[PDB]
Amino acid sequence: DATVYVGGLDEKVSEPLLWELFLQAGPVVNTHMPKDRVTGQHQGYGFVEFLSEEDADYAIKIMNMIKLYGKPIRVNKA
Amino acid sequence: PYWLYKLHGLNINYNCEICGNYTYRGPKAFQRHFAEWRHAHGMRCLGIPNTAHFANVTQIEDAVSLWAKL
Amino acid sequence: KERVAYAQIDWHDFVVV
Amino acid sequence: NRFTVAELKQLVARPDVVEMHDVTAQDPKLLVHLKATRNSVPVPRHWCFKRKYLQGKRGIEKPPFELPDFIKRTGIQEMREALQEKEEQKTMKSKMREKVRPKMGKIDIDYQKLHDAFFKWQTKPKLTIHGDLYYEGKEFETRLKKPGDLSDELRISLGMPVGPNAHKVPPPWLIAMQRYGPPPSYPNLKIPGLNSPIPESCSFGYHA
Amino acid sequence: KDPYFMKNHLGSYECKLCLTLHNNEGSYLAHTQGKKHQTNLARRVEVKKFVKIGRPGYKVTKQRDSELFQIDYPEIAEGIMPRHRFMSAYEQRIEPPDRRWQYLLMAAEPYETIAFKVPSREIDKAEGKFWTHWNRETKQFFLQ
RNA sequence: GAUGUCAUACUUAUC
Repeated sequence: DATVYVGGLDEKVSEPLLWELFLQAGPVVNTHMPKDRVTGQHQGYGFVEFLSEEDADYAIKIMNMIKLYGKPIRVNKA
Repeated sequence: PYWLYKLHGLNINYNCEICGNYTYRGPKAFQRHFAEWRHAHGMRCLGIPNTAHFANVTQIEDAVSLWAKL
Repeated sequence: KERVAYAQIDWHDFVVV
Repeated sequence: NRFTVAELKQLVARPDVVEMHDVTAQDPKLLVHLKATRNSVPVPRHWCFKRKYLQGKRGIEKPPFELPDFIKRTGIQEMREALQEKEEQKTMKSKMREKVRPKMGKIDIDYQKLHDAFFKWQTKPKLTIHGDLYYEGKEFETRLKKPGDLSDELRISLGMPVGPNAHKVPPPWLIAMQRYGPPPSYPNLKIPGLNSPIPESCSFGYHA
Repeated sequence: KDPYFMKNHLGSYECKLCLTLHNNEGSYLAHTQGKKHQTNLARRVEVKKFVKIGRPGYKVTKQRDSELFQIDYPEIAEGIMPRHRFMSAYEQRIEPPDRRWQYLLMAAEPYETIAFKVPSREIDKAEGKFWTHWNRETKQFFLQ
């Protein structure tokens, strides 16, 4: 309930960059970025787990108009 | 290979009673999965926060006693 | 063809009569 | 005889320093008291490995040398590179003829410039504390941000010019913060345009 | 041309396929032939510019219905239907003040766009395939 | 990762 899924991100975005983007709406406790170890590239999706479910819902509700590298990033509940 | 599984401590059955008595095929793999999302989701059902004191906690009663002692 | 024609028309020439 | 980790965590006042390998030692209470001291240093992580902390960076690329500014501000590195480029093209006969009648004055830059760079232009290096140990992955872990502030790389990736006017300098997620309210995880967060003055708070965020 | 042998920062040779080190040059050429090296090798714009704009005088007739506008357009002699779209008043050629309403504009290729302002928030739907019609036999455009 | 044969290279102002 406290984890939100972020999609639509480019492969050039990094995990500290995603943490600094997510910290503008609330402190994130953890950030997981699934990436293939064979090629070393991201899959374009991530999971941001905050300290509470209401803060995660407020972060997912306020990230519906975010654009990174020309691509709109979508936030959903997970 | 059997050499890479015998030298790295693999193919050793370990039981984790916190995450529904799951199986782990390594001590280092269990130590890496203890600070992960699955162990955090297993510990969040009992009400224990994800901290450094419950890193080596396996039983649910020992984790409940460590959460009640603090 | 209708989607190509609708995405190429001028949407700034507004006339209220 | 050897107790488990739960009894060692419950008996010691600091259960965060208790590990899984300390329960099978000869003194769990003494190890828990020494590991949770004020000025104690932890053990390195290479004591339980099998590569002796030197077989990890085998195929990884590494720079040869990182010269400081005081050594590069004297022109000795460019002269050494020019001498290495001139000496690599010489054959064995050119190296044997330069040993009987050598040519003096290789670079001959200055004599007080090195003393001025080592005494007047001396810069203090970036040291660290005695408790911060070194590991194999410490040279690559450089990720170790603040609410209300944005870096130059994040503003270049998101396309948000940081300016003194609060019209476009806040991100376009501030409309949702105006329609829904302040974030519940930060009650002391002040954003310009909603709860802060726009020409005063030009940093697009304040933690007060 | 071996893509696995590289030079390190200590004057040695490094094989990244099997992750091996070699001091001299004669040990790197002899490390390619073997069991571990063989195991590592086996394991690894035009429509917008051509549109004529003469801007004729349109004839729209609105009517308050209850459960609709009729635009009389001439013969276009083409299969492209006139499209309606709802836009905001924030974008304009001169940008007048106090513009905070929406406008539904219908546009065609040989004719000019006719726009009607809607002060209400939502009273109908401005979709093209949902509640619009264009009779080409009588050349009558309707949208409700 | 260990083992046993061969080769290369390095260090202690060793002789």
